[PDB]
Amino acid sequence: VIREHNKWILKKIRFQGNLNTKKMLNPGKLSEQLDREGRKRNIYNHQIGTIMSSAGIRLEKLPIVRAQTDTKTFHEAIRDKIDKSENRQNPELHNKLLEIFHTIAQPTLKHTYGEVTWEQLEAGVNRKGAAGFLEKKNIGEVLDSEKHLVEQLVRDLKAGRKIKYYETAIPKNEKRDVSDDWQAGDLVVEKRPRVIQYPEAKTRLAITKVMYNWVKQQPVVIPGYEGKTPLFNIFDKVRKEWDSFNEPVAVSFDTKAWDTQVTSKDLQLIGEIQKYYYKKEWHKFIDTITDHMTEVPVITADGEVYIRNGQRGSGQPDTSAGNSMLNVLTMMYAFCESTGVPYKSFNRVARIHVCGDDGFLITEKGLGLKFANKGMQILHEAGKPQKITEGEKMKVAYRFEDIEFCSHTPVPVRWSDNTSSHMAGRDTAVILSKMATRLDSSGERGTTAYEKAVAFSFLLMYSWNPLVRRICLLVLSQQPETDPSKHATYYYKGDPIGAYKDVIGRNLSELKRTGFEKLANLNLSLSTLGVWTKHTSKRIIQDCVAIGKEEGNWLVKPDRLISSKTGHLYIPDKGFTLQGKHYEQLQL
Ligand SMILES: Nc1nc2c(ncn2[C@@H]2O[C@H](COP(=O)(O)OP(=O)(O)OP(=O)(O)O)[C@@H](O)[C@H]2O)c(=O)[nH]1
Repeated sequence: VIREHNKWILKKIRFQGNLNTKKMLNPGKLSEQLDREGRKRNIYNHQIGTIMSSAGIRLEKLPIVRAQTDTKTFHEAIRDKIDKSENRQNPELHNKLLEIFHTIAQPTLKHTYGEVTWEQLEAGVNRKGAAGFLEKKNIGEVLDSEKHLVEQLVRDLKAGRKIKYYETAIPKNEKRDVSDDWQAGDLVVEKRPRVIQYPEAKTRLAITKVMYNWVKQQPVVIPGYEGKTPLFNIFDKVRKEWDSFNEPVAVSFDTKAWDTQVTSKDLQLIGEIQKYYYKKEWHKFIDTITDHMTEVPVITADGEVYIRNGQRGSGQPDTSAGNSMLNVLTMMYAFCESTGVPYKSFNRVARIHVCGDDGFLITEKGLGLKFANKGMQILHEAGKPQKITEGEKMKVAYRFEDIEFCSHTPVPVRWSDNTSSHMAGRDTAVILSKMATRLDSSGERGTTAYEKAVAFSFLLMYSWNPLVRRICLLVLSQQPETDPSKHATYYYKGDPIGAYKDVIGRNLSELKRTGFEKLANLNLSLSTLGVWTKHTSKRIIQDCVAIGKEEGNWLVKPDRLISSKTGHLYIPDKGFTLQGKHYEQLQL
């Protein structure tokens, strides 16, 4: 019981309290917070957050917390992962790994790679790209002015000269999924930070500029490199391979802290593979740069300095390519050595998919489990320790939907024309989490021109999720005469629904059904964690109907269920899908 002149505060609570105070009342949390600089910004996306709160969705219950950027733990991070000797690896590992590479190399491109125009390096670049402990300017600023300094770096490197190489190590500030944790007792309030180790935004532009093709894997030369592959159509092509086996089994790759496991010889092996695709003139640039990465001096954000014995530095330009190639080769290596299947014969009995250290392969039940069992040991001595599990063997999948990749598994979808396909699935709880806390930082206070680009982006990815799909449609119904933001993953031109068709291949309205028992599972956590109420679904459905009832062409009617209830369809006008300020150019 609180005093009257104090109840006014209550008009502002928007979430249950988390203080867990025991002798002092803790009414609730407010919708806003305080900037690291004192300002008062929002926690979630307004439009989206509001719609979700309409139904019994409790934003405060979404498995999402921030990472601890404090130095105390930031150091505990370095000490717990990066502080390690290099993994002992069997002798011929790198010879036999190189051997496997040659069985997959394309002679057509051998020694054909060269430098690139500032005009393509500049394409899609994240300008606000870090600076480096001893560097004043960031990417963009370097691009604006010191563009010349970068050209001599390239020269000094091509000539294999002196270069004071070093990396800055800072804890990555970001919100992290804690779904698993909360699903079990551990109600963590925040999670350990990832240490980003990176070159100096000059040395970055220098390396990237000449090695654009390998790094940006334009001609994709890495077996099963799913890196430039949009996520919303990968399982369809993977379903193909699955269906091409008699008793298919999928085995996932689970290296514990990949980056932390790359050896010097691993880095050298990629150096070689790199020299295979680059013209002889650049081979010294590669040797010089590779030589430095074998032992890097690292300056932490607070001043400390450690001499890392070259593992991988997340901020290095060659992380995606390097890690991927190195991953496939090592997995291919392990597989063959476990089954006996000749290196050269891999593609005869197996199909592989890799994205960094993330990936899996598909083979017959026989070979597959022989690999999962003998792979633990073989990989371990190869220097890529697999996460220890109760099963004692690599994670095997006997069902297609049980295939996990890039934090997603295949969700079955039934189209109106009685055909099927699979989309990228994930626990709803998490989709909703990321959809509510993704705030774009084109710094801006965010529009409704950004929340639309986000909803559109989540539409392409999760149309198979009714709840999520409808939330998007509602957001997209707002302010029709205001184009979407380009600061989201994808954005659209013309009609959103028209655009959906553009990349998905089918129209939203043609989406007739979602695997019952798959969707069912992906919604289980929503209750365990009490994220929604037994009326949310109903409510969101009503929210939609309301809008699409009256005669007119409403973009909320592309949802079959809503359509049948309002009796109206939605006739799309053309639309086109596009990326925004990009990471790795997806080839849509
Ligand atoms: N196939 C595919 N995978 C992608 C794509 N974009 C990101 N991924 C992967 O998907 C995983 C999950 O990413 P998300 O949680 O959606 O996005 P995020 O930006 O990495 O995460 P937060 O910003 O912290 O919310 C990532 O770890 C990447 O491996 C894409 O276009 N295609």
